[PDB]
Amino acid sequence: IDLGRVIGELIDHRKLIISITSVFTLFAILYALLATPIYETDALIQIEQSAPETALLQSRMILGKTIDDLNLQIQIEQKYFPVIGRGLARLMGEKPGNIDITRLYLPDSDDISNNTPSIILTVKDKENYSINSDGIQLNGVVGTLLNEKGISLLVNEIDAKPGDQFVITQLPRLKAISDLLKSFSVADLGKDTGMLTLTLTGDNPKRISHILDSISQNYLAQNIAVRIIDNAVTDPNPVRPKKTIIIVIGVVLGLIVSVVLVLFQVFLRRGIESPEQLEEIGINVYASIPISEWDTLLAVGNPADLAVEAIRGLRTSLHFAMMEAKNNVLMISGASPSAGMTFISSNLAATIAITGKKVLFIDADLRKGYAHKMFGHKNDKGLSEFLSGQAAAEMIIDKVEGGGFDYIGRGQIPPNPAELLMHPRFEQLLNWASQNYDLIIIDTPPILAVTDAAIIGRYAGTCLLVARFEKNTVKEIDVSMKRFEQSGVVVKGCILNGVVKKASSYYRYG
Amino acid sequence: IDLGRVIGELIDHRKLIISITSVFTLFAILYALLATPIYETDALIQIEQSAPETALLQSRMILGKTIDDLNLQIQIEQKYFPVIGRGLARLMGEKPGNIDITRLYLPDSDDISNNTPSIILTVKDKENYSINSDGIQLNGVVGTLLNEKGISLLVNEIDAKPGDQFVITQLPRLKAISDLLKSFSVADLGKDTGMLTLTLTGDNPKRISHILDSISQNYLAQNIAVRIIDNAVTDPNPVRPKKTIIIVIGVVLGLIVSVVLVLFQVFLRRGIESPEQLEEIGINVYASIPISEWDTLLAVGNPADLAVEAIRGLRTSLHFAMMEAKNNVLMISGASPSAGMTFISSNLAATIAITGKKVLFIDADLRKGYAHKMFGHKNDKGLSEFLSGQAAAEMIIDKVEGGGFDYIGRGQIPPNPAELLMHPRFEQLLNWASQNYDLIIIDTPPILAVTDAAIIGRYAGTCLLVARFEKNTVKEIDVSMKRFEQSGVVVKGCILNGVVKKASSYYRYG
Amino acid sequence: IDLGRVIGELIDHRKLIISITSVFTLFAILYALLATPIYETDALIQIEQSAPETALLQSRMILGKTIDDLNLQIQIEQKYFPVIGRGLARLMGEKPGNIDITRLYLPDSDDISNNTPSIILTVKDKENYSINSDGIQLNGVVGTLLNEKGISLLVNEIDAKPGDQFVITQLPRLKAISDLLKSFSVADLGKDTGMLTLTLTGDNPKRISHILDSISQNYLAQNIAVRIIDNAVTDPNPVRPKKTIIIVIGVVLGLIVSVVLVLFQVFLRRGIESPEQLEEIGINVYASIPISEWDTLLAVGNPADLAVEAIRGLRTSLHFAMMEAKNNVLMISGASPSAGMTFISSNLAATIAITGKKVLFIDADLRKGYAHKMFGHKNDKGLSEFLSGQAAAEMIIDKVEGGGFDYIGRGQIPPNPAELLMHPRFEQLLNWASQNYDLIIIDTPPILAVTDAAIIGRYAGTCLLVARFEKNTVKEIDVSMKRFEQSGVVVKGCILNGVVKKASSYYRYG
Repeated sequence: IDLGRVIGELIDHRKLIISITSVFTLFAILYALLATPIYETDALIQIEQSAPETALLQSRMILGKTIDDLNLQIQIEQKYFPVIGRGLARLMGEKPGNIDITRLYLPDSDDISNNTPSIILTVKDKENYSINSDGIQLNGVVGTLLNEKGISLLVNEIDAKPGDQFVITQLPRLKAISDLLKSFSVADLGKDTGMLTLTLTGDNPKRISHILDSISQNYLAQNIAVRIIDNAVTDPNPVRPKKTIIIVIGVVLGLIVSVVLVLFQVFLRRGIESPEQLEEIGINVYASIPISEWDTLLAVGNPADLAVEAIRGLRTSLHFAMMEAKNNVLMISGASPSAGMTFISSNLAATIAITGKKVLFIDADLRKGYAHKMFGHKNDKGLSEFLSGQAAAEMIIDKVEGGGFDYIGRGQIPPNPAELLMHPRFEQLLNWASQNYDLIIIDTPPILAVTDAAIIGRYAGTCLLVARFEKNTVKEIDVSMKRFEQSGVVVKGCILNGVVKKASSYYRYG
Repeated sequence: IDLGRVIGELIDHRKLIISITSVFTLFAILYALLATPIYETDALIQIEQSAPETALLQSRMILGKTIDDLNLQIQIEQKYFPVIGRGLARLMGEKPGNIDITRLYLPDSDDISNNTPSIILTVKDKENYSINSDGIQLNGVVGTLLNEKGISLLVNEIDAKPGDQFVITQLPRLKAISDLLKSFSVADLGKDTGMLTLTLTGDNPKRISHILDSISQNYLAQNIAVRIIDNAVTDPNPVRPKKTIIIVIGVVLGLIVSVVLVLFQVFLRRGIESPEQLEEIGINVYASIPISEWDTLLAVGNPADLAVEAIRGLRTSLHFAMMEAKNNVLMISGASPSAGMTFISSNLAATIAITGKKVLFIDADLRKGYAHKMFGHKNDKGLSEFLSGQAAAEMIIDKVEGGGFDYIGRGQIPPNPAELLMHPRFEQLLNWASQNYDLIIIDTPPILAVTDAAIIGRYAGTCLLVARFEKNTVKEIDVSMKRFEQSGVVVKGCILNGVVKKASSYYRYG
Repeated sequence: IDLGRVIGELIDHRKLIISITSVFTLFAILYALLATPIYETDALIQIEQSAPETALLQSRMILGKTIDDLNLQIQIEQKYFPVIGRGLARLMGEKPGNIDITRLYLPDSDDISNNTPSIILTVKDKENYSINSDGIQLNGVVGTLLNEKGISLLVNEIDAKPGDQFVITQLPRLKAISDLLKSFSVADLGKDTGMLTLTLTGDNPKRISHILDSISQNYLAQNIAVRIIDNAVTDPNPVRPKKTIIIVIGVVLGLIVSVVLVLFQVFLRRGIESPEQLEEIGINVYASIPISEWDTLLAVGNPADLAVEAIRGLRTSLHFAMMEAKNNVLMISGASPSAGMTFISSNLAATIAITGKKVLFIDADLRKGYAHKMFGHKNDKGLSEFLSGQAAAEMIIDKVEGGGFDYIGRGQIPPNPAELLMHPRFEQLLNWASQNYDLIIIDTPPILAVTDAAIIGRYAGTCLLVARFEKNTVKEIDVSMKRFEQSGVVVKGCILNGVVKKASSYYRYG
């Protein structure tokens, strides 16, 4: 978790980190390029206090007069069915539509919820056009006033592009004041000077300057019953969205979520990470088999594979460690199903067979052993058919043609695995084989699941646990070795398995 | 209690956590959707100080005149018998009722407690109607004034919906002023400017604007004997309830009570939680039997059950641990009643019997032993009938047909259990059985209750305590082993029992 | 990492440090000498408050009048195709071009994006000239007004130098105000005094004084409908760029990036740095061979080389350490490929051969051994052809003519290296050679890659690891020695190799 570990794991996770940071920055870029620009216009008003005037300009007396003058309760919006149609239309350089209605009158439905009745205008050409309110499309012309079904609408100088849609809202006068007041702002910048820096912000730049001029002139005429130094002009540079600030916030947010998520995943996993985690508990790791990219045995399929090199390292370390053992029986038990126990056992048997010693591979996993499904098999007369007494030692032994070693499958699943393994025929078999073979690899179920491994390991000189690299935890290995000790079985050490090529010391040589 | 433990237990308790948080958020949602909306109207008053004026507007001179003008001491409320009828009626979109009374006069009961006499109006149609005060329903019509029994009520423009009920309260003028003053508010926003931002809040939006206009105009006319810039208009967005703030508070409160309650339950329980709690005290846990979902023996009913796999693990660990013991008698004692002692003893006997050794199961719980109620029994001539000398060793031994092992029940409850067990016939029985059987499992009462276990364990080579997973505490096990030591009995170890499948290492295999 | 280490490594890295600091300071110098100078002019205005006046001077009423007077919306720039052409032109002492246009009128394209239509003027002589807008070059003369294609341009007193290019921009009046306002500044310096210290900054010094005089006089005439104490004069010393501040910032930035980068590289490397790093772990370093600057053996090519002196030191230390060893076989294994293992083994063999003892050099790296590619070879009948049984001990031994020692190459690459080395012929060979030779140096692959070294080291009395100086890490050496221990091989110590002459204690003597 230290800085060195941090940088190593971040480079290991660099794909995820850059992916999520880049996707957030892409969202930031698309938003900052599609967010409608907001322009700001400013005016300067001169008086000879000004504390009241901040509150008279923003009063519904002054603003409401501007709505009554510019007809700001008639709202016009170019229709884009997507949420980003307007932005993309601007990006393509398309001129945005605009029309002028000097007199609009909806049927005054003005319901409690839909107090803002909405109609859609369909432009057909530069002169004639139609409106769809709820289906009845009334064709009209600029100039002449259409008065049908309570629709009194007079549009003039309609825009050029045909086929466009304009949503029209006759929103209430109070709303048309409140939104203006929200977009409007006053300040003093002298704290006693007559200087008032009126600011109004909106999307339509030519419209906001007109609105602010109207506000200033209405305030002037009202105060007559004050000097407008310079009328309102719009700054051509939009003030929102702030493109630079958005993007850097996108980057910082992407990196911060990346860091929190990578630390979350680091504190998520609990499996083994290195042989030294087991060796701290006092467990001799005899090999760290790296994960092989690759039905035949890997030891005879691709003998030059790194996993087979690690298994040969295991063969030599076992050959040293298994001398002085009471007999030549080696019991390999996986710390869990899906620990790679039969992989390791079968290939270790093959690599010891090519050496030239006689190897017997007993699959004493009577519960879900499948070595017969992987070596090519005579399924009749396996191990369970022998412990049940209905077979002899010779009809159960086979020959793996590839690996070059003898093999005893489980046979049929018995209903009483543990009760079968306790039968004295099993020690008979082992005593016979240990005379007629050089090494016997017995392959047993876990010990955290059943007790079979602890029955078999009574007659085995060497017992080894197999742990998958990041699947099994240290707790499982420790509990398994303690449970083996309770039953009088000494687990010599562990075979850590399926270690990633990032963490394996093995590399291709030759 | 660490963060890892915290998250693990919260996911374990996620059902309760999400249930209570969701129910609080549901209460918050129903409240925020049923709480009557409160609208706010604002007006702006201009003067040329204003410190006194904050206190003249809110004076009973100005307000009381508005009550006298708008008849605000006549209260009208649509009747909803539930506490949430009004909210649900609004939610269904129903128009809320309202009527107008320009002249109301109750009989002026005006008692000390009920100084606000209440009557209920029953609307029958758009023109005629009736009132029930205390039973006498007087039928009346809008327009004409009904004057009966001191009821002078003139209602006009009664609402549309028939059959509704309106509770009418002629609350006192002082109350009609005090509530208005509570809902009314003034400020200055310039600290010297003539700007007064009058605000009045209420549920009826069209009514509060009228009230605030009346207040402003009364203040104007009074000050004549000041300028109203813009009259009162109501903001259509209700200011209360604050729906968003309520919901987030509901979520935060649900989570905080969830955390405090889960920590409370964590600090509530004191039972055993893991074998390592016992192993810290120096107690050898020989098995952790997981809780079986499942009258016959589980070892013969469902031999593939996980609990029977754990008992076979116990069988092998005992077989190793019981060699070198002075005799083949195993004494199993529960740390408490309801520790699963007879479950474990019976199934361990069955699993050792299927192996092929001769097992005698003695139920030396002479107080409330019920193995005979569970194996199928000849209740005559049990253990107590033998210690009393009125039976021989042969008429007391039985055969469990399922388990395949011999069995000795307690027989009849004696009046002197401990005094019976001390009789030298019991050691005679054990010395005989230990010659004619391979394993003898004696099943004894607790030691924190009686002394029988410490009498029996004098003749037992191996003694084992059985602790239920979260029922028995570590204190009970420690006190039991110390009390066994005082009596010269060595408790070899413990059998932790009924461990939950969340905490058991056993899993199904095959 | 301590101050002594810091200074030592900085002097070691002084080339990089001074290189990067000098390149940043060179960039700073070129920028500070090419950044266009910015002059500042100041004026003093006297009034009898002045808080409003700070905001009237900077108002678009006053500034816009100055643009309308001096035609500041007509922008003129001498064209330099590089980004630094203007700076270099000034540095060469060239007079900068300038022309005067009293009336300019572009075709008023004024598009949404290109609202600032740009044209380029091509001066041909002191009187006549031409303009290229988008290709159509219209020839014109100073004085007379050319009016073609909507181009109304009247330039007069055009500059001297022919062939120059002037980019002309009729930028909008609002932009011509906003840039001026950005460059303009007012202050009071008395906080109540009428003193206003107007400051205007720009590149053209004669132009900014004229602009500030125009601003002051326009403000004066406006306030008539205030006293200009001293008109605007430009300080001849440019105020930007601040040459001294830039250079010192360049130096400080260069040194700070140098420090952070050298510390980054220090915390980057993880290889061995000294023999004491290995000796801390308990590893006997027997030699530290320094890196030799130099196909024949270095021990016979340049016997006076420092690396050969270090190998003779290794020869004596080995001679002492290898007495009492079980046999005269020395196994040298590199901790990694590219550790210099065959370099060290071959030269140690040569230096022991010149002494006069019989040396056999066995190249038991059957995977990628190349001693035969370096001694001159008969490639037939190597080691692998002997273990396969298809050669005898005599046809595999050779004579290195230079080194003076016998030699056994690997031969052909076998498909089963480890399986070959396990054949009992290898111990036959060693037992024979250890009788017919004084020292046998067996050269083996790594142990972190294959298991061959641990097979060979079973029959070797002394085993030595070879670590490259900064390539191999301490972790590799420790893991290699532990993996050798697992297989029953005792690694006597290490030979640290390729140590830099900065860190080697060896020096030329004689």
